[PDB]
Amino acid sequence: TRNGRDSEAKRLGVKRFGGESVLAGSIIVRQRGTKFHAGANVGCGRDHTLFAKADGKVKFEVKGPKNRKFISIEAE
Amino acid sequence: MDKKSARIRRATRARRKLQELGATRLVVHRTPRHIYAQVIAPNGSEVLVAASTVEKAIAEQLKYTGNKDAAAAVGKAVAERALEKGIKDVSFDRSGFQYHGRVQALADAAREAGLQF
Amino acid sequence: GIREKIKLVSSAGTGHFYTTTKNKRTKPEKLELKKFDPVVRQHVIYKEAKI
Amino acid sequence: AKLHDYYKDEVVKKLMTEFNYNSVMQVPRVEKITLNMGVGEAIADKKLLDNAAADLAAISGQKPLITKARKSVAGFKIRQGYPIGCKVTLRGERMWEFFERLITIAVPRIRDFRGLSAKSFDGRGNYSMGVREQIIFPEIDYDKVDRVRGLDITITTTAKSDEEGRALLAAFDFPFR
Amino acid sequence: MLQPKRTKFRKMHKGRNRGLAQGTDVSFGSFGLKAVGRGRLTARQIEAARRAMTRAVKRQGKIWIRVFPDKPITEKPLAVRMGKGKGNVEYWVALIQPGKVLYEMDGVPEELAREAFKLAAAKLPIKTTFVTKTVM
RNA sequence: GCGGGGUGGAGCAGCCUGGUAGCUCGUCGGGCUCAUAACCCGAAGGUCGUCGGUUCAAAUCCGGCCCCCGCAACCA
RNA sequence: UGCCUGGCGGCCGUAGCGCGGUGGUCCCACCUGACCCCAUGCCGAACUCAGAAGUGAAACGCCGUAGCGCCGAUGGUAGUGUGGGGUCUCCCCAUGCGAGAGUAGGGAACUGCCAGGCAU
RNA sequence: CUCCUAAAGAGUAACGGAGGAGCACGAAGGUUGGCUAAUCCUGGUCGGACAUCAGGAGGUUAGUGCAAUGGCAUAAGCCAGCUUGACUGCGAGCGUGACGGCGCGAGCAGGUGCGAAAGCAGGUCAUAGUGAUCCGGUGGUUCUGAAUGGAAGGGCCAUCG
RNA sequence: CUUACCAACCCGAUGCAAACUGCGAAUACCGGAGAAUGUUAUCACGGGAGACACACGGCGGGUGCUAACGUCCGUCGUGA
RNA sequence: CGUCGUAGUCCGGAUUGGAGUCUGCAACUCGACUCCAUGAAGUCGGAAUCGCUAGUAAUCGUGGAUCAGAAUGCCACGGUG
Repeated sequence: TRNGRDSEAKRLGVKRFGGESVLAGSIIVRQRGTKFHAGANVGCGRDHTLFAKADGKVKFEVKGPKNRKFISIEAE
Repeated sequence: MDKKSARIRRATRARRKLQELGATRLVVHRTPRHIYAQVIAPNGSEVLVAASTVEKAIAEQLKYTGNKDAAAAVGKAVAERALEKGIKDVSFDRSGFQYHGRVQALADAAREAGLQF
Repeated sequence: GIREKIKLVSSAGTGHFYTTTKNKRTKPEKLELKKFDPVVRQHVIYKEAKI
Repeated sequence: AKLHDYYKDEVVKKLMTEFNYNSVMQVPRVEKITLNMGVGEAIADKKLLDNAAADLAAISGQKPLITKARKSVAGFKIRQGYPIGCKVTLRGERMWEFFERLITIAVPRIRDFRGLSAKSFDGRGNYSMGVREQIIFPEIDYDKVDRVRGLDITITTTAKSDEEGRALLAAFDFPFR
Repeated sequence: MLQPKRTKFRKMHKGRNRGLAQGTDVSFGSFGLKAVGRGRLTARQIEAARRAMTRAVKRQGKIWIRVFPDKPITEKPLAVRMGKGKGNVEYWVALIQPGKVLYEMDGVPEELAREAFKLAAAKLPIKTTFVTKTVM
């Protein structure tokens, strides 16, 4: 019938890009699905928010037999 | 549908978890005739100790090389081989096999021999 | 808009209680669960009561 | 295990030369006999399906497996998940002791017997045929009969083609019209 | 009048018409009518040019129509102010870029194909040219 | 521009609340009558304006197109 | 040291699929038996146990093969940052960046740890 | 709330283009173990285009309590066993908002479930399912109690309209 | 039985898409390092505001008729 | 006297298949009858309606005309009643 509705933007996306130094608990990326997967020292929240489980620099890699993007923390 | 590929699927989840935990795992492979045991480094590419029934050093003292009491011999052997090497706490990787019978007899034997898991 | 709000009262002497919802049309049976009672600091059984 | 013993000694070496097999493992085998009883009308009343499965339990001595509707279809007006029919699969010697029980007792009983067809093969070496009456078996007594429901019987063989398939059951003296 | 039998959506954005065309060579017949200009081709213009060519060769040989009006164009009715939602779909167009082959013909002599294409070009809003099949 | 409607031949239900099509008349066969009406007994006829979707399932719910009757078109 | 097999990895199609061939001392697989441990919403099929008569048919491994997938330049083209211009719904010039597709071609994976067998 | 417009970080308007929500669930939650679709072909009692059975093809074209999008094979999909972590107190550190707020969260203490164990569990694949404050109700409460002892009332905690 | 015609799937060839993607830039943005340059140009706290009617031009778009010195956003410039 | 024991039955006989007999030049359309086999509807009949007063109704057989053959019709006869 009639349009005119929308929802508030959710501010998704990457918060800390490759090489950035983060503290433990820092949110790395907010996402709906697991577009990015948790690697080493990275947790996956209930809404699939990837957060650093240790200090260090974030690192993006593509691994596995399905070429999936992983995010890990190079502990430094 | 081979039983092997269906078994690797059963073992993938626990292995990913052990890899994420950075733990040194005790991998067990079971065939109708033999049984095997390996202790892999946390990186998953180095074999620290190993023991199995295809080693004549252990095979000669067994009536049959693929029954339940044969698994207890490998469980006892792999643990004392690892204790003197320096590893004390590991994680048991049943690797798609049900924790029952032979692999269970291998586990508690290694548990009895002083391997904490 | 059918689920009614209920409260689960602890079986212990303390008046502590949880609150939850329940569809009393499909599930007429009383709800009983083991929940942590922070007054006695034990896991006791909680029985249903009216809100 | 009558024909089971008759299998490993007689029908193997005649077949081994009939197809000129290199290994004995190439000869076809018989894995399982599965009896299906599609009730269909149990949605009206389910008291008749249990005694329907009670018959199938007496034909093979195994408690049947009640199959459920895989998906809802209104063409036969059933919703997915309804108890729609029972089945029993037979393996090992219980398959054999049943496999002779029909070929020597199940064959000489069917009304107006004319012989089985040679075209009722899956195309890869597996046979299937349906019996219309259940009073053809010695177990089920005529006195106790609430309905005349039949059932399907399919023969799962390791054969690769129908020629190797028909050759195996022919060795068991199967009626081929 | 050509028109999609069904669509995922009824109305589309205006968009732009930049770039050069794809399908710049005669692929089915032997002669083609290639557009050298840029613009839109309504479904009526396509049908009008087809009838002009179909009658030109007295319904002989084969004719391909390489374009298809898949873009809906909306319009607001008269005496209606701005706003109150997008207008209703009135006709369909095919966006044309320079080099697009519009029609192809086969089974007729070249001198007859030129006159057929010349009669059809007079119905189209864009400048066109005559092309022939070449060895790729 | 907004409301309601389209279903045996005619006039109306059912739709709201998805599964099961009702009524009165008419029509058709048989009776009563010397004969017709009235009246008595029985029977047939709708796949629900269409297309499209939701659903296991659509007259029924939701979109579009045809149609049908309504109400509104105000201040210059 | 070489060959061969098993396990765990790296890597994630140049590594896949098909087609052809091939392997059983060991290994592996099928296999044998099943009262019992255990198991089937029925079935020792699977899972599990006890075994070693048979077989490499299947599966798996290996070898070959360009049928397909896959990889893939060079050049050109599209686009585009900045500056300028035109006939300005679209382009052009200077300069920087520069695809996608396609073409030549490549290509029948590579590799680590441990273990066993065999030759040495 | 979801997608597009939105110009490859975030955000971004219109009486712009399309759809949804004002819930549901003590299992549809937790855990352990297992499992892998759609569709089609062939054969087969009633049985039919479509029921259950068997085989092959196929490879997720299926499924997910519901819109869309992003996800999902280690399945987040399906089944069974045992269960109540749909725990209490907290919380490094971040995300997002003018603010009120909203969101994610390892780890710590107490107590608990499942598992042989490593472990996992502070609801559900994720994102909608909602309403500030005042006033008042109900339960609790080593708080207060207008001379004093009580009480009323108030506070605090839980919760309701 | 053969028969104005329509025709799924598959195969070959050819296009189209804001709400298609087995591809994929230039830019922009985030972070790190390094010089030179810039009257700290940056951040925080405090005192005082004003402003919340914008306009046109370029570029990228929605809307409209790729109509409007129209309208609504993004970004830059100028006017203000 | 025996049997059947309330059932679509040892009720009912339709229909159909096969094999025949006779008349008749000739049983295909289109005869009657026999044997074997099969075994429809039908379980007492809506609205309505018919006959009959005594050897009558009801029921049971028998004969004749027409006629080569072809009666459940017609015309007659008696039994029970």
